[PDB]
Amino acid sequence: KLTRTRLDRLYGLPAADPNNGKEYYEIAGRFSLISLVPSNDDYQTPIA
Amino acid sequence: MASLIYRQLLTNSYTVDLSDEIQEIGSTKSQNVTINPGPFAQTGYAPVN
Repeated sequence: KLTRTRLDRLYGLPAADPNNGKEYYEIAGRFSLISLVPSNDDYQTPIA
Repeated sequence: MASLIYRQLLTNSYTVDLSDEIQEIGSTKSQNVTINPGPFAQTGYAPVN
């Protein structure tokens, strides 16, 4: 909405006010993980 | 003494040539050989792009 403009009702997000009056936007999820950090010793058991 | 020594070292030519054929056919019938890498994983950075 922008009055007295030859161009109106364009698509996207407004460039001025994102406050939205509401609380917030919910973004949530889970995760796997992969890394390499120092760990316990397997040298203590070098045999099956 | 060497009566039985040089007797036996000659009589068992059958043992020795049977051993020859035994080891030959065994070599023919040997199975595969596989190694285990051991108690150690191997990895890295896979998706190089």
